[PDB]
Amino acid sequence: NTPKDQEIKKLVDQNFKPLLEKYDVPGMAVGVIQNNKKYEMYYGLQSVQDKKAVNSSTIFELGSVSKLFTATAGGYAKNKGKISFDDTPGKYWKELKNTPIDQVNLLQLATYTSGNLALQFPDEVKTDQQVLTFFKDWKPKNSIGEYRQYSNPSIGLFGKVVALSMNKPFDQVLEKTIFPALGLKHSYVNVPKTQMQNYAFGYNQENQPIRVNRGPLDAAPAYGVKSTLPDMLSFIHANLNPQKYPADIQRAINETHQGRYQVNTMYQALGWEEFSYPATLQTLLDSNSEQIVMKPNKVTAISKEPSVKMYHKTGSTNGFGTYVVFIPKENIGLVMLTNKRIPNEERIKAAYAVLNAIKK
Ligand SMILES: *[B@@]([O])(OP([O])([O])=O)[C]([C][C])[N]S(=O)(=O)[C]C1=[C][C]=[C]C(C([O])=O)=[C]1
Repeated sequence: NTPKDQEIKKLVDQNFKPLLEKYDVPGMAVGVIQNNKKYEMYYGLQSVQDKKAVNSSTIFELGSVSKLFTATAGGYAKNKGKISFDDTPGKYWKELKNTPIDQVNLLQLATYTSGNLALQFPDEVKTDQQVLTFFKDWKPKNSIGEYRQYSNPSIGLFGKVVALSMNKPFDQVLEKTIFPALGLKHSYVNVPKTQMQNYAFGYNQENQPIRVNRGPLDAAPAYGVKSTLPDMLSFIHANLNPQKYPADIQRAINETHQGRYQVNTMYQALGWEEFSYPATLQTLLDSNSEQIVMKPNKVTAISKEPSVKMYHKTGSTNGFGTYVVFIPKENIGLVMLTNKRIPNEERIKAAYAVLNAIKK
């Protein structure tokens, strides 16, 4: 009939390719891994003005999908005995001792339940001293641990503490320890001059070329990672097959898969969002609703510990969109990278359509 690689390509053409015209997206990379076979599909241009095609070397900004690597780094440090998730940040960043934030433990930072951390650092918070001041001036609002409010400073502080516990800067933790352990060869916190020719332009909603100029250094654990489609497929492979990796990074990956609490049908793991599988489309869309992403929500203890589960994460920057999803017992995952934002719901819907139509 039709070879499997062509069937997958046809499904990506049917569900992802129309998004390029619908949202005026210059370039897109979509990868599927099924049963340890990788399928890569590249569309469009990484630079419109250079007429340079998206390809396996194209580097994209991951946005909030960066939090998955921070989560993995925390799991690595935990299982090396360098941190406990019950520790507080003042144990490692001593200037935070005797401050309100030092009542919040590392797990609560990593899963957004400190009770009073907003979505972004304030624009004025740019230097290391302003970040220290920001956290020193933090006072609790809600009871610690009771409410989830998605927050880049929350996981930024987590990543900074993880890096302190390993005695290296966070960029070095990823680029010298975690990325190599996962087998990634073109993933970066700082893209080197030798790779600039492969770093896609991002494109804003007027289709003007832009790129993340970021904020403070301690925001990098929240959204500072750049990667290629092959590298993100390797990362999905690692999450699908942790048993194939050395003990330290295997235990780190498994740590990121552990659900910690629920908000309705979402399980909050470390970095990853987790769902009982099969998941309804609406369950996956609800995880990205304004109510969940933008408002505080009371957390509840896990009741059903799902045996059969799936995980996903969206990420965006001003000029890039990302979506990653994987389903362990179906041995399958998908990554989408674009150099223009498109609505999260469209990313989720298109991936749902593809993954559910691929023949087992
Ligand atoms: B993350 O990407 O978002 P989700 O909703 O998990 O998909 C993150 C959190 C909202 N998005 S962000 O705050 O917009 C990342 C960001 C922050 C500051 C500056 C920039 C940029 O592009 O310059 C991006």
